Amino acid sequence: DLKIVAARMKSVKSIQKITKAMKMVAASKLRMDQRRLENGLPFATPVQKLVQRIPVDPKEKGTLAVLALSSDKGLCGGVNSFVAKQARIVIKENEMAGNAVQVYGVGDKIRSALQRTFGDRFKRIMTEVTRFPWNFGQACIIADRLMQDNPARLMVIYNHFKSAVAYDTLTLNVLTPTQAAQSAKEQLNTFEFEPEKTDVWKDLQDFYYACTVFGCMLDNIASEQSARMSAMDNASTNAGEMISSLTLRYNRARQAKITTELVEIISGANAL
Amino acid sequence: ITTTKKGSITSVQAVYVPADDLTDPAPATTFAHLDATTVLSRQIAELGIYPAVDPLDSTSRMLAPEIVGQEHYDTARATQKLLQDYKSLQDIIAILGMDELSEEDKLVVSRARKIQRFLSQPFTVAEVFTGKPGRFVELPETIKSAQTILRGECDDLPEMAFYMCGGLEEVRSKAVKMAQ
Amino acid sequence: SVKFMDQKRSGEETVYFKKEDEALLRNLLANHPEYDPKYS
Amino acid sequence: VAATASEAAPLQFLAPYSGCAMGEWFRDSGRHCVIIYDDLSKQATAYRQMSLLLRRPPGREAYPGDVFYLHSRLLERAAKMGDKSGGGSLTALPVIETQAGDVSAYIPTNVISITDGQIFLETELFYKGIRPAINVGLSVS
Repeated sequence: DLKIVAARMKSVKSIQKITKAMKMVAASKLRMDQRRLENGLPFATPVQKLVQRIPVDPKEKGTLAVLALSSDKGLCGGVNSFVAKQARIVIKENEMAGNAVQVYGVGDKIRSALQRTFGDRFKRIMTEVTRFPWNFGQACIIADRLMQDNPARLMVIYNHFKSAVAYDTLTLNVLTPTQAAQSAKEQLNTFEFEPEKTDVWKDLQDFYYACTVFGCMLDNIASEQSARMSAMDNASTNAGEMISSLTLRYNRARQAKITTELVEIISGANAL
Repeated sequence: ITTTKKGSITSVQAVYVPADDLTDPAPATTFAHLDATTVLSRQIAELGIYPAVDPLDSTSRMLAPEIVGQEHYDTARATQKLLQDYKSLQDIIAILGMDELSEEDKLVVSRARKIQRFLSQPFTVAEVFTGKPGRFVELPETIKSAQTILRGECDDLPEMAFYMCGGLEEVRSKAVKMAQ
Repeated sequence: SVKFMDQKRSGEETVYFKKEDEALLRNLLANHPEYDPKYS
Repeated sequence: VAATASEAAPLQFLAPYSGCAMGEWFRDSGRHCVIIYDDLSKQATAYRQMSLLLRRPPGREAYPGDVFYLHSRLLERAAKMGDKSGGGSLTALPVIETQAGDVSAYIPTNVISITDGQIFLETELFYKGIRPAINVGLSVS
């Protein structure tokens, strides 16, 4: 018919238009997110390197806690898919040995990905974080929530933002108080702690948690926006292709309608 | 053409469909006279699936549980539900992509592609332009294979392992050979 | 695509404004006590 | 055998049959001949013209119902005679022009139901540079 094809063409044209607009919007947001990274990464790298001097083994047995960072909006490509894939891999690897696993998450997408399969392991989930600009106050809350539930070993899954068209999924084995007390911290003897080490360690550790969450979420946000732009590009292209096909079908149906109506009139005119 | 108290005529009629239009008067009239139907499609033949049967437009009167068992009926209806749920996502997959879908929908898409490819048989007469030998398939093997694919006992296998294999033992052997 | 988008829009709007109506119904009688039958 | 656009429609309607009659001599004699038709659709258009001018009732795309019979009369003469009928042969490489690659139309489908094969050609491959632009997934034999 005609009304069907015309309605479909109208809808797909609107989709293409909105897709291009959202592409430009996501480009602007990616500029601002790259700025946020460039300003806020130096705040996080030093303490992370300082505590990473203490090597953490990821084979340690104990109550694992997996913090999976994700988004809340869709059309983000497939970054959350890869995050949840890595999380499933980690959970299925660590649950065989007998380590009781708990799951913390950021964003509704990881929740929708893992509800049916690993919903009997969630501990605390946060969302609506990407509404306002990311800030250190948002991260300190999550870090405090992690510390109040002090586990024996912590892992953090997120997406590293290599370039505007390339990301990379990673897993950070994060130090914990249980893993710190089991080490004499001989690697930090080169550093002169102005307060004594035993008095400043708990604060350095809380700062480490906060900075880790901060940097990880910034990288995930940037990767999300890059994937969003790519997805909008692909969607606009596919919409153009569908528009071409529907245009062909519309012209065919138009010609058919004209011919049919005219043949009806002529057959009614010659039967007199 | 009709079975009577004297004898019986089974009939197998090939009905052309001009310009791929099933609303033409000829096939439209012919549909009313049939006890079983098999609607072939060009969209499915372009995917290399042969026989290019559209299992949703195809239907029959001998599918009720009072003729065939309830396991056959239930397997058929579950397969139809699966393929319809996959058809309902074609637009959103073409525009946006599989990433927008949830996990249940992704499992559905996987099983639907698998059961589409599994409903593809190499005939004996096609050996002249296909090369692969023919595969006669009994009914209980088909039903067991469909049950297993629907349950989730074949999600580990690939998608191109169901193409022109007949039963499931061939599918598993082909998956083994494809692992290399 | 047509029925899909239409029904998605309807559901999204319905959910959003159902939440908003729940909150407004919570916070109504305080800010408008002249309608509150408790004071009548 | 030339029946060009300036020529009348009956001559375009004929010329294929005249060429096939010229090839039937080789087929019956035992000689092998190949006939190429450029394009058959033009012949169908000429037949449609002659039919509408005879006040006949149109059909799908205004083409009458005797178009299939036309092309099938023409093409069923292409044959490989047997050992007792001389042993000749007569190929036939009919040509059809589509519109935007639509082969689900009426005349292409009428001819696909008559032939023993199909050689497809695309505009994408011809604009890229691939020449001959012979697709291989759609082409069969």
